[PDB]
Amino acid sequence: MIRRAPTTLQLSHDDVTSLIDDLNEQKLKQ
Amino acid sequence: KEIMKNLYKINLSKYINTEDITKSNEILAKDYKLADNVDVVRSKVDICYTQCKFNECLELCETVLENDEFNTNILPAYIGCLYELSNKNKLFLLSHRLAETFPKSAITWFSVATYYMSLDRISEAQKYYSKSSILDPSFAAAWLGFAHTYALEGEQDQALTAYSTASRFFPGMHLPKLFLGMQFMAMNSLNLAESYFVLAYDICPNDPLVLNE
Repeated sequence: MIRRAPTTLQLSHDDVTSLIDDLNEQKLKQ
Repeated sequence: KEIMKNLYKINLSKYINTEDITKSNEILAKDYKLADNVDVVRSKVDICYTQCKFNECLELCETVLENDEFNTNILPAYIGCLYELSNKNKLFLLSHRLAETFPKSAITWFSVATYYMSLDRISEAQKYYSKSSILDPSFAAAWLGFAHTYALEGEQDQALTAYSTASRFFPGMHLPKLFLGMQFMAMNSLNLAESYFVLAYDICPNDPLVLNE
């Protein structure tokens, strides 16, 4: 049988934008 | 009846009551010198294919294919585990030999389409799955590979109808429904995907594709 290629999860741009922002206020904190 | 009951028991489906099929395999192997029988090997190959023992598929089917290279029952499983192993030379050889051996069988055109899929030439695999599907209306691999060609090409609206057709023609086959649900993920329509995946999981409790999906 022709097994379908399993779907793979992607790293979205929204989450990385959120993380880089959070890092910006993190460094702005001190 | 002592032997023919077991022989008939060999040929049933493999998803459920898998262990009894195995014990019957050793039962035939002992006291009846039928370990060399081709259909015993076919049953063992389908056992290995069910849980995705693709390496054991390759080894056992290579051992059996050396004696006879054109056992039509054996061949589709060998195509499946070859494409899983993602190797093009041996698939290529067998496909080109079967093309000149059995020109009118859908099996060889299915093998050609699988070879083109392994080479990621979707456009030709389209036609070479269409021909195989037309030749044999009862050839589930043809429809599912057809919709695989659709899905990998880039367009999916026709793949939806293809997977629906494969599901409806062959009731009781979980794989067309599972692939159709993967496509539902591809469209971000999870509501039908839930029911379809539950239905597929109803009879496949232990396999990587279902749990991954």
